[PDB]
Amino acid sequence: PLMLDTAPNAFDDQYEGCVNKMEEKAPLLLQEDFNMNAKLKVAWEEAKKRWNNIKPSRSYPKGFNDFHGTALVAYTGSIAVDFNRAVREFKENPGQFHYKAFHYYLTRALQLLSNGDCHSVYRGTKTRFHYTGAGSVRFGQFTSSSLSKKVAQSQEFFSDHGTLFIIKTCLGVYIKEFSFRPDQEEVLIPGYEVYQKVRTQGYNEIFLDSPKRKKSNYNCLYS
Repeated sequence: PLMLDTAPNAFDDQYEGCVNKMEEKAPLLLQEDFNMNAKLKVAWEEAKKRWNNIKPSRSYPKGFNDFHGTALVAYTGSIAVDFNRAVREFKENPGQFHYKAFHYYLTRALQLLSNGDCHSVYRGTKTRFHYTGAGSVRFGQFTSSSLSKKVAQSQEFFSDHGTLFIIKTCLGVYIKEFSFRPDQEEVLIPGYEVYQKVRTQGYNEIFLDSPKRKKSNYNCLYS
């Protein structure tokens, strides 16, 4: 099983105070990520084509650019697994993290698209999660979820071997208009949101409540 805690070793940059500097530097950072991350480069090039098609259908927040849209599209893609891993195991060895620009653009995309809105979402997994009694929980890595418990419990994401999270989030963003699969009613949650109330029920249900934004362990690391 996997441990559920405050994600002490996860890269959790919120970029407080360095948004302007990052938008200027992230483009070169992205080329660097690409030069050492073939899978990301491929996933990005494909996400860009899809973004080009998505963009014309709606207006986006002031400042939301193609990097933001492409990063969000790519995340609902297959690159999500390796990216989440890289972020989760960051502190383990930060020297080989090749999502410097990607992480920034995805984080900023969610910040630009976020409002006050809180949601009741569900997340199903096939891997069992054990709450290690830290006192609160953060996912650390970005994590997808669905407004529909049915979607979350589908054989696509869930199994008896796994866990069903019942989450109240207030930083999560509804990104239906970015997902490769539009029936998922996906809500994307940043890894730095904290759940002050944690309750395990039975062998595979975990209720995460009292969401709150709190400072991250890392800030503007690559700025």
